[PDB]
Amino acid sequence: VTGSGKKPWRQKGTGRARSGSIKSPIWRSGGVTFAARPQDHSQKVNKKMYRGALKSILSELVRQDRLIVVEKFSVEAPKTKLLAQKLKDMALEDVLIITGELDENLFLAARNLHKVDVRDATGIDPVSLIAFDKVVMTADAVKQVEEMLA
Amino acid sequence: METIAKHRHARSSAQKVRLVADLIRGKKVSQALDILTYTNKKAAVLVKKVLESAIANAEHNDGADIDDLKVTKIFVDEGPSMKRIMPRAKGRADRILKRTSHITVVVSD
Amino acid sequence: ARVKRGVIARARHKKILKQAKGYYGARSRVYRVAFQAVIKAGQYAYRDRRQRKRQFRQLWIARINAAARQNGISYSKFINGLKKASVEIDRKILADIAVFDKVAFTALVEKAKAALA
Amino acid sequence: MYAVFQSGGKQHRVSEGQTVRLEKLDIATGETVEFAEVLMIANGEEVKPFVDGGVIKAEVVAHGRGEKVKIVKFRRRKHYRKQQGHRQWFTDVKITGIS
Amino acid sequence: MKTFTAKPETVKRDWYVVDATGKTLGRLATELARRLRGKHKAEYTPHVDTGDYIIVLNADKVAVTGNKRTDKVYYHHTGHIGGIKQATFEEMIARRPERVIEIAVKGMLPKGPLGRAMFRKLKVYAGNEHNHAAQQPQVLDI
Amino acid sequence: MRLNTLSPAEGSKKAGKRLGRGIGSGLGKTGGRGHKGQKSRSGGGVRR
Amino acid sequence: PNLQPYFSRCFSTPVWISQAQGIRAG
Amino acid sequence: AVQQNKPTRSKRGMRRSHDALTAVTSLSVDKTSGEKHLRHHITADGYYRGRKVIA
RNA sequence: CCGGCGAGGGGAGUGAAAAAGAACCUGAAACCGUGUACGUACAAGCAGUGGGAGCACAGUGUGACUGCGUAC
RNA sequence: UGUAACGGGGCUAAACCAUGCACCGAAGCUGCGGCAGCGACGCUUAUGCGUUGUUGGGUAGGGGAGCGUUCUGUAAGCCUGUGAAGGUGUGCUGUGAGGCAUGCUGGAGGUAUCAGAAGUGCGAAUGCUGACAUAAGUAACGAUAAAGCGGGUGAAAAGCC
Repeated sequence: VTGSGKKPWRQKGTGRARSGSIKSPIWRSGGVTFAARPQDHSQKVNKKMYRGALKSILSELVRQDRLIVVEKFSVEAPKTKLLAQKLKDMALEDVLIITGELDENLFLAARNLHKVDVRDATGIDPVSLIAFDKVVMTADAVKQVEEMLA
Repeated sequence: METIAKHRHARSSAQKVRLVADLIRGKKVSQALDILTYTNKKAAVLVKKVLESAIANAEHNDGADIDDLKVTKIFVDEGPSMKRIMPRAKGRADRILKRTSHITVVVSD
Repeated sequence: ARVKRGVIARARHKKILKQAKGYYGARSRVYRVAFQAVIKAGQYAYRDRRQRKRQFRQLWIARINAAARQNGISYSKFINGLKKASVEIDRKILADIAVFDKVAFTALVEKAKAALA
Repeated sequence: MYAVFQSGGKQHRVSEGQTVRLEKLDIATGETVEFAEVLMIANGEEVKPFVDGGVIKAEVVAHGRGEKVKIVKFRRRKHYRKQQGHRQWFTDVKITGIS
Repeated sequence: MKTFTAKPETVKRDWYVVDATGKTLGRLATELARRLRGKHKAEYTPHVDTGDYIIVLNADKVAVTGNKRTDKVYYHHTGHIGGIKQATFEEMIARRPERVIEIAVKGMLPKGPLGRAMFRKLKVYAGNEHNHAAQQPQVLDI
Repeated sequence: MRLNTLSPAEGSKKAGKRLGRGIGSGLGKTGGRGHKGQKSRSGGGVRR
Repeated sequence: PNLQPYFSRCFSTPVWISQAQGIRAG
Repeated sequence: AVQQNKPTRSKRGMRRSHDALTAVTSLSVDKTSGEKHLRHHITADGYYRGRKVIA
């Protein structure tokens, strides 16, 4: 705290409470007692705990029928209008698409749709496999995800 | 019809004004006027201005008929205090409270 | 996550000043005084739930003693005469009879005076 | 025509058509309840151990809880404080028979 | 069902008259305080004046046993630093013999506004005649 | 299996002692430290 | 002018250094 | 020379039981001008007891 | 309009709102008043609590008298 | 300092001694209702819940459970101008921290749930800041060189001219 280390009054004599800094945390406009610093809130996850979780989420998504496997999910033009349609016939509104290829046409077409997320089968995570109502995976993508979780 | 006149930030202290207000509480407004006229206080000159204004506030706006008016409510609140400094002996300083007040006369037929 | 505490300290203080209605002076207005007024008033309330059961038994026994002596016996001989007669009315009801139906008490005294002596 | 009976560890003196509050009897609301142990029936003529055949018969009205009591325990200067609330269960019975 | 309490309007105090000739003082004075308080009544309730009006007659003929006529001292203090005045029983019988019954009964009544009102119903007369013929006091035989 | 349905195992999270927070917590007015000595001071306590 | 442009804190403490007579021993 | 305990709202108003000002209620009418005035004082216009004194 | 060609106020008006009027969102608490109900001028003390009349309201408010009771 | 060496009044028994009986008397015991801990119970068939036994004064201190607040997710979800937070009442119910409903103000935001992170709860530190009391409408009004009048102006003049 910006201030001087001058003791505000003397220690004895004046009938005030004893103080020794204008920046003490008892005082107004000086000092947080245990002040924050920027910290790392990351946690360590074991790989067999991370892979055991994802194997246990994908096992539960076929239990509550929220995993739907497709064999291809592409869209011809990189247009949000077509994908907005690609999911009405599929009867989807809040969905996570997980593909194996690098489809940038499909990737842009869901960049504006809020409840639709497109991944690349390598960045699927805990919170994304849970916070979407349906998870739709292309058949080339579920081959890779089965592999990395052994 | 209750007719209010106020005098806000009256420069007399509220305890000094409340002494004069208890003289004209409930009196008929003609008898209340010459109680305040032969009362030798500074608050008597202040309160009489509000009562003479509530007398005209009644007969100009709400109606007429001075002679059946009565000082029904009369109450003095404490306004904001102006804080001043009196220097005392041996470097010491004190706080002077220039105490304002809020005089409210409610006249009523 | 700084937490300002003005809302829940107001409510916690207001809850205690509401329990201090009717108290004299600063015991109704000032929290520091009204807190230990309310804590003392709960302390007394605990104690006088014990003393209430004694003060009423004191009051019944003093009334049965008076109403027995109008019928010519003391409280001790009336209570001994009721126990030898196996009458199991308690002193709350024995005092209730003594002001409300006196002729139902002179019968109780007679049933005590008989089976005592 | 009043009588003395004894229900919830306490004794009550009731008359006809009077509600008396007792301790929480476990009989459902609306059921006739007998108090066969009647200590003293009185009238113009009085009957007092128990009576031989006088039965107070009542009719159960309501099962409530009482007005909340605050239990405050305090030990001054000894850093001890303990609050507790209490609502006591009762049973109201209207007296429909003095025999 | 609440326990009965007597009311300070529905209470009816009866008037009694007592001949205090030859009676032992504090044996007399404790039956007076019993009936001034109202403890002889089934309607007794300790916050209400439920007692009687007692007329004490021939107060100067009250008796004390032993040597108490010359040796019971009445100590009162006048608030000043000398203060401690004293009168024996026989001096108190000469000066104000009414005071002997009144002091003795007052120590036996409770202390407070109520017991000060129970003292108001004790009419103490040194002689043999009271003025309260109109209240028709029954003879109360001690 | 939604984000507002996941729970820890029972007993996996104990709370954590919060000291000096009143009479009911059992840790107020001394912080579990007892009365005035070296060990009840801030930073006090002898070396190993 | 009903504007209220008031003043501020406008000097510190002179002395609390004050009288000192009174003892029980020397 | 200084209090040991703050006096109350009760005792502060009990002291001012005698601070209450007393109204006049005794104005006197003048027998030639009808002006109300203090008793034994001249009027606002300078009449007194029927005579014009000051003007 | 009252006032001292004041200050402040009462109208009229603006506006959804002026109890948004500039000393201006919300407007708490201490603290200070006014009005009303009840209590209080023979009564002694941590001012409560238990009992409790009477009264005033539509259960609430007050609380005479009384037992116990020396704050944190 | 005032009885001041029964608590007092008072007592010749209302004092001692012996005997006997009754009664009073506590938060002890019993009755009645409730709640919790611990066991024994296979009583159940995760074991909750039941049945019985017994225990529940507590400082330091240890152990076990919670409450609420701000913030993140759940949340482009629900509530919300037909009235949010806040403030102020009232009622209801939880063993408690508390919770909910709502009348009035307020006039735009608030967050079930389940998790997550703590500037997470104040009556005290001769704590810190602001506000406001108290003494008290008291002390004082700062050289005891001194003022009085008549005009004037003014709403008002002991003080201005």
